Amino acid sequence: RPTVRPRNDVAHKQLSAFGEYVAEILPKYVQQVQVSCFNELEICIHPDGVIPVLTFLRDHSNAQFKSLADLTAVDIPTRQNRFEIVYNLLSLRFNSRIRVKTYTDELTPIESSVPVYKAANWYEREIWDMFGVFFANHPDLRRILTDYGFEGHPFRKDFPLSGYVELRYDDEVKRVVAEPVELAQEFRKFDLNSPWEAFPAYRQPP
Amino acid sequence: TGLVGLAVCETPHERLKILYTKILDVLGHIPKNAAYRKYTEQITNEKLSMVKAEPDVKKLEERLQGGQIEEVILQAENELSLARKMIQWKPWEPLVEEPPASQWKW
Amino acid sequence: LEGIKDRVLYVLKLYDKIDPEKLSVNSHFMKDLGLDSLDQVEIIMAMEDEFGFEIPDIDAEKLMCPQEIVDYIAD
Amino acid sequence: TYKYVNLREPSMDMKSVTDRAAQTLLWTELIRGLGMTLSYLFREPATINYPFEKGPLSPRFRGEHALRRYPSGEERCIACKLCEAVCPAQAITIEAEPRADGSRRTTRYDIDMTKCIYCGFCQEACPVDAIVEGPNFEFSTETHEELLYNKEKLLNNGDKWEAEIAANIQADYLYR
Amino acid sequence: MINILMLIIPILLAVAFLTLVERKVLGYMQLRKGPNVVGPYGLLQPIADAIKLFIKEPLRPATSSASMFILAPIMALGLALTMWIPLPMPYPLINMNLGVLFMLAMSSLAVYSILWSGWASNSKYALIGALRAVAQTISYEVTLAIILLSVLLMSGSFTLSTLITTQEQMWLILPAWPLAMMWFISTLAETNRAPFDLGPFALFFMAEYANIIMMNIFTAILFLGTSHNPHMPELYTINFTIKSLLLTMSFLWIRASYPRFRYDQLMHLLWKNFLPLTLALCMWHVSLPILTSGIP
Amino acid sequence: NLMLALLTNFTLATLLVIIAFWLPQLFSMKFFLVAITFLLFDLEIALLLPLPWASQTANLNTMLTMALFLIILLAVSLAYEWTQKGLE
Amino acid sequence: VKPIFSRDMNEAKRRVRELYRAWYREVPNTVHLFQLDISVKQGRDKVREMFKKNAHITDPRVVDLLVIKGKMELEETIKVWKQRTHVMRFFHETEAPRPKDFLSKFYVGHD
Amino acid sequence: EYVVAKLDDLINWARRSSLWPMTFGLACCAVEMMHMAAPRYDMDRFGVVFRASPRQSDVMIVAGTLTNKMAPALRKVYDQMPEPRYVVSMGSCANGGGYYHYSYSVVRGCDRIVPVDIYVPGCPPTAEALLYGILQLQKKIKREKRL
Ligand SMILES: NC(=O)c1ccc[n+]([C@@H]2O[C@H](COP(=O)([O-])OP(=O)(O)OC[C@H]3O[C@@H](n4cnc5c(N)ncnc54)[C@H](OP(=O)(O)O)[C@@H]3O)[C@@H](O)[C@H]2O)c1
Ligand code: SF4
Ligand code: SF4
Ligand code: SF4
Repeated sequence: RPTVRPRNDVAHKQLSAFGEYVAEILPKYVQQVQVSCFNELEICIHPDGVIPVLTFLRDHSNAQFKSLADLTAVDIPTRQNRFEIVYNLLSLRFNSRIRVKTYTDELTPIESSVPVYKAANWYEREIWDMFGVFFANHPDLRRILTDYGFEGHPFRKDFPLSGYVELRYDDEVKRVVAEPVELAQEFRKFDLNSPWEAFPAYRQPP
Repeated sequence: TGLVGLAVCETPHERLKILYTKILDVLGHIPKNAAYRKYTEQITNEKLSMVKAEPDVKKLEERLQGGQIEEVILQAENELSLARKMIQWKPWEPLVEEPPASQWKW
Repeated sequence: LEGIKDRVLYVLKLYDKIDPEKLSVNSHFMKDLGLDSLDQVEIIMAMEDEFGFEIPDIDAEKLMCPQEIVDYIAD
Repeated sequence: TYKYVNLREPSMDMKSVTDRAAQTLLWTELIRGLGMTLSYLFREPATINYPFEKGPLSPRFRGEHALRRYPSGEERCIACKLCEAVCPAQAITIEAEPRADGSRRTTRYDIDMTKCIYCGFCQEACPVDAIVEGPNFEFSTETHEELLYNKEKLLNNGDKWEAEIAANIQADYLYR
Repeated sequence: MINILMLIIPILLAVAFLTLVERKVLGYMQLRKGPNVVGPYGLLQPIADAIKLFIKEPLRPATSSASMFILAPIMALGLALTMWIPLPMPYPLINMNLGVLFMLAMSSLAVYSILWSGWASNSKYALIGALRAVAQTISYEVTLAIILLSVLLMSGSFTLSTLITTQEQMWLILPAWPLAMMWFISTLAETNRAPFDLGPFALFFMAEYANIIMMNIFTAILFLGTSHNPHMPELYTINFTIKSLLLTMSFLWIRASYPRFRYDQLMHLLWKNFLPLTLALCMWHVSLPILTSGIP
Repeated sequence: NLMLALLTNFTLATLLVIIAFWLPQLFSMKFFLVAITFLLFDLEIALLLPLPWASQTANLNTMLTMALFLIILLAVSLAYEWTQKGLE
Repeated sequence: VKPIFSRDMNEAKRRVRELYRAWYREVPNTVHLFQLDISVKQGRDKVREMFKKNAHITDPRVVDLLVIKGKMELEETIKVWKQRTHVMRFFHETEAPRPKDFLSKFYVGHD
Repeated sequence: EYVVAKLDDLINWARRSSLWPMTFGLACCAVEMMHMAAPRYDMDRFGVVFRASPRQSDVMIVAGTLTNKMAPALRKVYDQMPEPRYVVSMGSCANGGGYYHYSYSVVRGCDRIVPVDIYVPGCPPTAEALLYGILQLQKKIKREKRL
C-alpha cells in the first residue's frame, strides 16, 4: 500500500502500555472498559466517581496531562442508559490524547468537573442546554446557546429538527414578537441506506 | 534569568527534595495492598537519585521535564494534593462498585 | 397577644378565591375551606407581608387554621 | 521553535537611555508614524467604480443558477434527483413525468434562492452537465416570490449567460 | 452692517464643503476613493447632505423635556459662530477691547452643548457616557489657558490685532518649540474624535466641525504670521488661507493614523504628565521678559 | 455694534431648528474629584491671567518673586494629587 | 441511594413551595421595571395554570429537575435580563385557538 | 405644475447621493460587508459611510443569519430608525435561511421580523454583486408623496 494506508501501527503497542498501566490499579470504582484504536485511547467511567478520575492524569509522576480542555456529550437512544458525556484531554509535556467517558443515563444528576478544571463550567452549561444533564455542586448554571423562552432541550433525538416554538411573526401586535406558531417548510426525509453490510469484523451476532 | 510562565524562577535547591520525600510518607498511610503506592514510588525514587548525583546542572532539569526547575517544582507542588485526595477518597485500595450494562458497540 | 385575630381575618377575607362568611376561626384552610396544596399556603404568604414578619418553610407546613396562625405570628 | 517577543531592556547606560527617553519626552516615533501615511497618500489607489469598471474574476465562478441545453435544441437535464440529494441546503426540488411519448425529461424544477449556499455540488453531481454555474452578480428583487426560481423557465432564460457558460466550460473539461 | 452675513453664510458653506475634505484626503490616507459619483469630483455631495437631513428627515425624541433638546443645538451652533467675530484676520469685525479672553470664554461655554444633550435623554444609560465626554473637554481647558498665557507673556497684550504685528520677521513656533507641540494635541480634545471619542443631531455636525476650522485658524495666529503688509490686503488674504489649510490636513491626519488613547490614560497624558510640563514652561515664560527686555 | 453682531448668530441658529421641526408631515463618584480640581486650578489661572497685561508699569523685582509663587503652589496642589488619586 | 438529585420524596415538595414564593413576589415587580403588558392579577393566574400541568408527582427524580428548570425560566426576570416583551412570555397572543370536539375540529378537517 | 414634479426628484436625489448603512456583524456576510470598505470595491463616500450609529443611519443591512435570541434585538433597532428607512437582506441566510432553515433556532425569511425592500442572493455575497444592492436602492427611489 502507498496511497491506501494512512499510517502503519508502531506507536499502537506503546499506547497499549497506558491501557495496562491505569488498569494495573484495577478499580471497579473507576476503570471498567479500556478501548484503544487508531493511535487513540478511550476509557469509560462508572457514574459514582468521576472527580477522582479527573484528579488523576492531572499532575502525576508517570504522565502529565493537566489540560482537560474539550468536553462533548453523545445522545443515543439504543441503550437503556441514554446519554454519554465524553471528555477530550490533551497533554503538553507528554504529547498524547486520552478520552474519558460516562456510561450512566444521567437524567439523574452527575458529579461536576468544575473544582478540577476551570473552563469546564462553560461546557457543563452546554450539556444542560442541549442534552439536559444537571451537574451537582455546580457554580452558575446558565443558558448559553438556547433561547430565553425555549422549552425542552434542543438536541434530543425524541423531538423533530424544526421543534415546537421556532417561527416568530410580528403582524398584529405593535411590539410583541410572536412565538406559538409552529409550522415550517418540509424537510425531505432521505431513506438512503445501502443494502449489504459495509465492513466485515464490525458485524455482531444476534 | 526568569521562566516564561507566571511562576517565578527562584534559585532553590533541595526544595524538590523535601516535597518528593514528603509524598512517600503520605502514600504509606492508608494504601498498602493497592498498586497505586507500588508503582508511583519507583518513579519518584528514580527521580530523587538524579537530584543527588547532579549538583545544580541544567541536565538534571532536562531529565523528564526540560523546562527548568520551575516546571519541575510545580509537578511536586500538586503531587501532595493528589496524594491526599487519593487517601481521602477510597478508589485505589477498594474495588467493589457495580458493573455497567452490556452494550458498547455502535 | 391582644388584637391579633382581627388583623389577620381582615386580610384573609378580602383575598380572592375565599368565602367571606362560611369559613372563619379554627377551621383549616386545606381541610374545611377547600383549597389546593399550593393555593392554601399561598394565602399565608400574603398575610406575612401585611403583619411584617418573614415565615420559614418548616413552620408553613404545620400552620393552616387562622387560630393556629395567630400563635405562630407572635415573636 | 522559539522566536522571542520580549526585547529584554533596550536601554543600558547614558547613550541608550537618552534616545529611549527622547521618544517619550517629545514624540519622534509619532512623527515617524506620520510619515508612513504621508507616502501612502501619494501612491495611486486601486479603486473600481462598478457602473463603468469591473473587478477581476475567474473561468470557474458560481453565481445565479442556469440550466444548459444541447446545440441542436433539447433540454440537457435528464431528471435523476441526483442533484436533489447532494444539495446541502435542499434548495433544489424535482418531480419528473414522461414528455409526451418516448422521452422522459422533467416537469417540476424549482431552485430556492431563499436557500442555496452555493457549492457547485449540483454542477459536480450532474452527469449530463445541466446546471453549470455562470458568472452572475445581478439579482435584486422586491419579494421572496420574485427571488425564488420557478419551474425551469427563468432558469431556461439563462440563454443570455449560456454564451459565456459555453466559453467557461471549455476551460473546465480536463480541469484547468 | 452687512459683513456679519458675509461671515456666517460662507462659513456654513465651509463646514458643509468639509465633507469632501474629511473623507477624500482621509480617503487617500486609507487608499480609498472618496466622493466621485455625485459630482464631477463629488462637489455636489456636501450640499446634498443638507437636503437629506434638514427637510425630509423627521424627529423621534426620547422624552422632549419642554425647552431642552430644542435648545442645545442653538447653544452648539451659536457659540461656534460667535467665535468668528473676535478673529483678527486682515481686518476684524467689531474688534474687542481684549481679544483672546473672548476666545477662551466662548469655548468654555461651548461645554454646555454636550451637557444639555445628556439631560435631553431620560435614560441613565446615556448620561454616564455624556459626562465622560464633558471630562474630555473640561480637563484640557485648564492647560489651554496656561499655554495661551505663555505666548502672550512673550509679546503683546490680549488683543488679537497686536499678535500679527509682533510676528514681523520670524514665526512664534521657534521660540515656543515645546508649546507649539501642545496646541496640536490640546485642540483635538474638543470633540474632534482623534485622541478620544464619545434633524437636531445633524446640527451638531455643523457645530463640531466648525470648531475644527476655528482651532486651525487660532493656531495660525498664535504661531504663524510670516508677513503683515497694511498697504496690500491682497498678499495677506491668500497667504493666511494656505497656512490654515495645512493645519486642517494635520487634524485629519490624527483621525486616520492613530488609535484612541483610552479615557483613563487620557488623564495620564494630561494632569499626570502634561500639567507638570506646561507649568514648568509657564515658569520659564515668566522669567523671559525679565531676563531680557520683552514688554509690549 | 457688539449687540447687533451677537444676536444675528443666535437668531439664525434658532431658525435652523424650526426647519427640521416644522416642515415635514405624514452613579460613580470618582468623576466628581476631576471636576472639582478643574475649578480650583482655573482660579489660580485667574490670578495668573493679568501677567502679560499687568507687567508694564510695576517694578519687575517685586513681581518676579510673587509671579512664580502662584505657579509653585499650583504644582504643590498637583503634588498632593500624586499621593493616591485613585483608579482615574 | 441512587440517584441523589437533591431531595428525597417529601423534601422535594417543600422546594416547590419555596420556588412558588419567589415567583409570586416578582410578578408585581415585573410591571413597573419591565412593562404593563396585560395585568398584575392576570399574571398571577398564569402562575397557577403552569403548576397544574406539572402536577403529577410519582418520583422525586422528576420533581428535582423541575426545580432547577423552575429556577431558570422564572429566574429570567429577577436578575434583570433582556427580553423586550418577547422572551419569557408563556401565553399565546395569536393563538386561534383550537378546541377538542368532534364537531368543532371535524368541521375544519384536521389529521 | 412643472416645479412640483421637479422638486420631488431633488429630495429623491439627496438619498441617491448618500446612504448611511448599519454595521451588523452577525454573519460571515459581515466580512464581505467589510469588503465594501476594502478599496478594490468601494461605495465608501460614493454613498456609503461606515459611521453607522443606531439613530442617524437611513439604511440597515441585515447581515446573514438571525436566531430567535436576536429576533427581539434587531426589531427594536428598526423602531429607532427614521421614517425614510430601507432594509437590505444581504446574503442567503437573510433571504430565507440559506443554510439551516429547517433548524429550530434560525428565523426564516427575516420578513417575519423586519420587512425587506432589496434582496441579495449570494452566500459569500461577492463585493461586485454587493455593489448592485446599493445601486438598485438608489434606482428604486423614483417618486415619493404626490399629494
Ligand atoms: N376610530 C375611528 O376614527 C373610527 C370610528 C368609527 C368607525 N371608523 C371606521 O373605520 C375606518 C378607519 O379607517 P382609517 O381612517 O384608519 O383609514 P385611513 O387611516 O384614512 O387610511 C386609508 C388609506 O386609504 C387610502 N385612500 C382612501 N381613499 C382614497 C381615495 N379616494 N383616493 C386615494 N387614496 C385613498 C389613503 O391613502 P392616501 O393617504 O395616499 O390618499 C389612506 O392611506 C373608517 O373607514 C371608518 O368608517 C373609524
Ligand atoms: S440537473 Fe443534472 S443531476 Fe440534476 S436532475 Fe438534471 S440531469 Fe440529473
Ligand atoms: S450550489 Fe449547493 S446549495 Fe445551491 S443548488 Fe447547488 S448543491 Fe444546492
Ligand atoms: S449567507 Fe453564507 S456567508 Fe452569509 S451568513 Fe449565511 S452562511 Fe454566512
